[PDB]
Amino acid sequence: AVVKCKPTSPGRRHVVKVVNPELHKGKPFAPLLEKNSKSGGRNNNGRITTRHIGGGHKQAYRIVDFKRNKDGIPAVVERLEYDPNRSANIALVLYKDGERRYILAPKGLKAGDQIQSGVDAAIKPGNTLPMRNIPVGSTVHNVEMKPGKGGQLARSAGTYVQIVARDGAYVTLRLRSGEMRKVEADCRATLGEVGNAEHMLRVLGKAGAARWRGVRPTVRGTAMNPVDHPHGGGEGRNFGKHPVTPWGVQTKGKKTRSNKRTDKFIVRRRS
Amino acid sequence: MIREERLLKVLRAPHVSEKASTAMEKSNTIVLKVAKDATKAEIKAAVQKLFEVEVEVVNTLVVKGKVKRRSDWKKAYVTLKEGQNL
Amino acid sequence: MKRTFQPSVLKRNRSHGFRARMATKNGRQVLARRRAKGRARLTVSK
RNA sequence: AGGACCGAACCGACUAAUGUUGAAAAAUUAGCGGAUGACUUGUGGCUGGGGGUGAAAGGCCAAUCAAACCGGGAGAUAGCU
RNA sequence: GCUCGCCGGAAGACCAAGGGUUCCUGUCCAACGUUAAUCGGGGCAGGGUGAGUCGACCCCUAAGGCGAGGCCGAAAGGCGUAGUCGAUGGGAAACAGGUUAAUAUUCCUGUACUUGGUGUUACUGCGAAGGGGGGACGGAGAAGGCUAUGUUGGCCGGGCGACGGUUGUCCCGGUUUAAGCGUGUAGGCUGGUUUUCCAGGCAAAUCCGGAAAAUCAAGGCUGAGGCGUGAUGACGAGGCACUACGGUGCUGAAGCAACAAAUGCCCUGCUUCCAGGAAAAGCCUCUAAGCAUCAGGUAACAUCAAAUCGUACCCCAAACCGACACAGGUGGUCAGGUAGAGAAUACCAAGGCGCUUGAGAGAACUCGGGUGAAGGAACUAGGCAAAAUGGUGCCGUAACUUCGGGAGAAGGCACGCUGAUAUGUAGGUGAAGCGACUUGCUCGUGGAGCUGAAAUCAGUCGAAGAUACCAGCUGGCUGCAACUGUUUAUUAAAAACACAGCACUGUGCAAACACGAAAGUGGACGUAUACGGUGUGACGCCUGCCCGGUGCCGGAAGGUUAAUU
Repeated sequence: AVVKCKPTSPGRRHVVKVVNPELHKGKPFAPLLEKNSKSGGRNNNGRITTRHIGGGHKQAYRIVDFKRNKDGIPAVVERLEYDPNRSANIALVLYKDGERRYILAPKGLKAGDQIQSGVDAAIKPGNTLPMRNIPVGSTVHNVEMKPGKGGQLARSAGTYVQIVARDGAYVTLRLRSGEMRKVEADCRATLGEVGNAEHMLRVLGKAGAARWRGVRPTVRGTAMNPVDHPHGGGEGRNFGKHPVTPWGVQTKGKKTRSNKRTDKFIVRRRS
Repeated sequence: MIREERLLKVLRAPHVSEKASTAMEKSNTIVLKVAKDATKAEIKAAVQKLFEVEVEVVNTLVVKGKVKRRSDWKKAYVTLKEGQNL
Repeated sequence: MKRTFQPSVLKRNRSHGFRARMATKNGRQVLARRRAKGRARLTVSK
């Protein structure tokens, strides 16, 4: 449910929260947590390699099963949890043999539900199968790219993939970007869409709200001096040039994909 | 066992002062200059042997060298049990 | 006002101490230079 | 509840005077702003010079910055004084 | 020595950082000290820093550093695995009295506590680099139960007043007591115990996770404080001697209760929230290889060991950082009274000071104030500066609005003391007693005492009652930027920057993009509801036309076109 905050102060006037009553309110499952120290966007040279990163609330990483390997052991959903690390939110599942793991929570999934992975699991949300076994036209998420590697595709909040065709060892997938991609039919996938589809409806409302997601301010190119950015100075607001990145590559249209190793799998580039 | 030579090396001189005296006549403790690397144990054993007296405990402090050129030395507060030493 | 020198023995030794000089060949050349000149105090390490 | 409000500590620095061989190589005094936050501070660490870092001012990088400091090329060169 | 002033959430005390002997004592007065100096943080000489329990070292880890091999790179070197370091964090334990000229949780006195080793005795499954628990965690808010601490009574010791009064609803001081050990309560949390079994926790385990079944659910953990003991002890107002007039010794009365209490403790609790809140060791348990009448473990008891190093002094400052004994800067801890909402402020307490030139005069002029007749912005670039407003309760309050605001809008009025209501009320706290019981750190009832507003009415005073200090000036019309925020340290705080939002564009993951000859790394342990770049800048209403040019994107029929041959 998305809720507007009443405007008792600026900085609350425009906030729109996404409040979910079913998320576990306790601590997470400690055996599946690791420390995850922040970077500030620096690499091992100490230089900022990605700008506008830093600060933000401390977060502990939750180990999430993207592989979904325990085949044939049914698992019941214990609880759905907030995860600071994804836009999606996760579910603690207990396997009948006594093991617990985290998975991405599908759209309709809820506590008490039974999921299962394998080649013989039933076609219903939360079940993970090789895409040989999934009917064409299915809606899947958490799709693999190479068999046994782990899901990489359609893994954010409201995302999903449509299995458009099966031609031999490859299935054609309609990625959320609108791209047709071939992937080996032995790659696994999960039925359904990733839950928490309302995530995109939230409105941060204030600058501080962004600051505590670790996002630092963005200074526009045109507001700098010429030594700083190609959108240089000027007396007043002057632009007069084709827009570029801070490193002089034309933004606004110029195409940067240059990978011929995987071009064979791109049935149709997005639009 | 701490052998004979080290004991013969660890005791430099008896420290003589108002504090040292009053310590002797009140706490029945004697104050010594000792080798800067001497240990509670080494001082204890050396006093017991070379002075043939019985010791309760040793307290040590290193006196920092005064600007001039004074070297750092260790002062020892040796608490005898009941023997009168000197 | 706050001035530029805010001493810290730990930071001093980590930044200019003898073993910090010895860590890299450029520091060892600093040391070689200072011996060649005959510095009485070879580094900050006291 | 709140980048809520008023207001000490704390953190700033809008105005006026004084000081200008200063008590001070930017302070004092009287007011001033924020004061649960995009806060403030301690201790360590990390990023290095055409480089860093920058809520962007050519700001900042040891009272030094349209390119730090130190040593060398080097007694650069100077139709100029 | 006596007064007088000043600080008093500091200008007092205690540390860390840093410094380094400045510490304490005796001498000295050349230089130093903005003056003189007999004094000194000065000179010179002698002393002073005592630890199993405090800290460091040490065990363990974070950011990070380094890194056997390794992967790279003309060389130098870069990155990085096993590892190894690295606190600002987690791992065992002492408190009260007394002492020095200067050290004290260190010495001494009393009363303790911790961790190993070594024996001895009893009883026994012990044993990992492995497993599972634990450590071990956010922000806000709201209690309750407390304590430090204060205040008052009582008590005990003293007093009887330089001037009217003052054997008392008088005056003044004291009324302190710890770790430890015993006890287990206001809280807080979880049901428990067997039995069987297993697609988990590398393998495997009796531990943990799962699944059943039975029986009790009434069981356990945790936790301030209180209380007892420590303690017939210590301290203690004071006397009483002696005296170097510094001071020392000797003796020592009461030592309780009520109320009000923290920002401290219970509490790492609880409740809520979204932004979803270290790590590893100590620790505890399980086993594996092994060991097997052994070894180990466990308990008792004895013995021993706990090294080494720091300990002086300054520490919001004349000991640090500022060239200075410099009006500046400098993290943490403690914090009494009376007014007060307060750590504001006024005045004080403990404690510390009077700022290392003074003495006169009482010119202009300068600085920092006070007060002004009549006027009242006439000043000026401009109300700059000054003056003014100010508190609490209550009444009342406009346009406009995004319905929250505006709004302390604006504007009023009541504030003192005394007496009564009511010898102190409402309320809070609560003894005895009285019963109960699952009988004591109990519950109910009952109310002595203690504390204690706010009002109303009446009376009274001054010129004035938020009487000081303290503490909003207010309203109207517009520009710009939504806002809170950020910036030109040291002439610009803004209309600039940032911002939520919006759009465009790239980008299918070994992503784009960046930093790197590279290896790599960030992005991201993210996956198109995601990331990057760009323009704009909340919100409302909206964003027209033009593709000539110039970019970018798509096509390439044809012309042209490089090495090459």
